Amino acid sequence: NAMASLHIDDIPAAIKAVKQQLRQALPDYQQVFQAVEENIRQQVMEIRRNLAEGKNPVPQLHADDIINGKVTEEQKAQIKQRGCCAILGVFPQEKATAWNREIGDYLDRNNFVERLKNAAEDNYFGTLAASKPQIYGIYWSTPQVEARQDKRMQAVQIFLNNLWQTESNGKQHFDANRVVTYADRTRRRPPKSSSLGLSPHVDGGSIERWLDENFRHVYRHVFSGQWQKYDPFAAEGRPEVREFPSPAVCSMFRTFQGWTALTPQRTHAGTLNVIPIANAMAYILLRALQDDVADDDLCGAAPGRALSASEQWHPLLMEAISPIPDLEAGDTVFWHCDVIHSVENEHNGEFDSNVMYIAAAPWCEKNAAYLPRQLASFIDGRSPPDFAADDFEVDFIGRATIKNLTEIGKQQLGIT
Ligand SMILES: [Mg+2]
Repeated sequence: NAMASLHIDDIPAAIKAVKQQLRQALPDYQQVFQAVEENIRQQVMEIRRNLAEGKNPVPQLHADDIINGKVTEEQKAQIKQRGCCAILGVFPQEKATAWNREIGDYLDRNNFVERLKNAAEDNYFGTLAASKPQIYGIYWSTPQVEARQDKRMQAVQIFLNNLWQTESNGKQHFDANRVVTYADRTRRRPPKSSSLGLSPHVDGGSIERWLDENFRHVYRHVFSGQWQKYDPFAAEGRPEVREFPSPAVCSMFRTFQGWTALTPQRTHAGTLNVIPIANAMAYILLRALQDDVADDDLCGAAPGRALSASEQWHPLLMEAISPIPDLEAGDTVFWHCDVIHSVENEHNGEFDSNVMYIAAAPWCEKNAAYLPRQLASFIDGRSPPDFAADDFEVDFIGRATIKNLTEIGKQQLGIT
C-alpha cells in the first residue's frame, strides 16, 4: 500500500508531483471542468426546483415494493442519479420504537456516560468529547444485532447493491446477492444540542482519491476527460482503493452508508442533509486541478479528514444541499459511498432524534477478510477493529451474544 508508506509530512510534495502529472495528462483540465460544472448545475437546479415545489429530491421507496419486486426502472434510474434513497417500512414502527427504548435502557443500566467520562483524556478535548455524547461507541446491543440480521433489511441491501454494475472484464467485483454485516455505532441527538459533526463531506478517502493509483482507476474517466463515461455505480476498482491509515479508515467497502430511524426524523430536528448528486465527486476531483488552486493543495483535502465540499471551493454544490425525507421509526435512508452529506446543525424538535448506523456491504474478498476480527470483537464485547478500543461493552449487562443470532445473522457475521 503506497498510501501506507507515505509520511504525513510528505503529503504536500506528493500532491504537487501528482497534480503536475494530472494536469499534464489532461491539459484541457479547465474546459473539462466547465463541461462537468454545467452538468452539475443542471442537477442543482432540478434539486432546487424540487425543494421549491415541496418535493424532497431524495427518492423514496417502500420496503414492501422492493421485497415484492415492484420497483420500476425509472425509480432505479432516479436512485442512481441522486445517489440516495429513503426506504420506508423496513421494520415495523412498534419494533423500532421498542428498540429505541431498549438501547436507552442498555446505555442507562450500564452507566455509559459515567464510563465515557471516566475514560476521557484529562484535557479540554477529552472533556469536550465526553460531556454530552451524541454518538455512542456501543456495537452489540440486542437492537443493533437484530436490526442488522433482519430478513427485510437483507432484501433491501441486496436491492441497493444490485443497482451497481458488479461485473467487468470477466470478474465479479462483489456479489450483490450476498450481504455481510458491518458493526457500527448509534446516535442519540437531544433537542437544542449543537452539532460538532462534520461539515458536508464524503467518507472513504480524501487526498487518496488523487494520490492513489487505485482510486484514480475508479475515477479514470474523470481524469482522462471522458467524464460522461464516469459511472458512480461501477464497482470495478472500488474494493482495491488504498487509504492513508488513520481512524477514519473503514476496513470494508460499503456501497451505501445508511441510517435506521429509531425515532421520527424531521427537518430542523437533527436530521441528515445530503447533496443528492451521485457524480458530484467528478466536480470535486476536477475542481482541485484548476489554476486558482495552489500547486500543493487539493482544495483543503487533508489526511484523516473526510473529503469536504465547501462554500469556498464548491459553492455550486452547496446550493444543492437538501434534508432527507421525513422518516418514521423503522424507516431507513441510504446514500452512495461518494455522496456528500452532513448532519443538520439545528435540532428544535421535542424529543431525541436517534438512529442506528447500518450500511450496505456486499460480499467480496476485502469485506470477508474483516469478518474474523470483527467476530472476535463481538465474542468479547470489544469495540470492532475500525473503532477506538474503548471496549465499553465487555462487562455490559444485556450485551447481545450468538444466542441472539438467526442463521442469516451468523452467515453475515462469518460464523457460518
Ligand atoms: Mg459521514
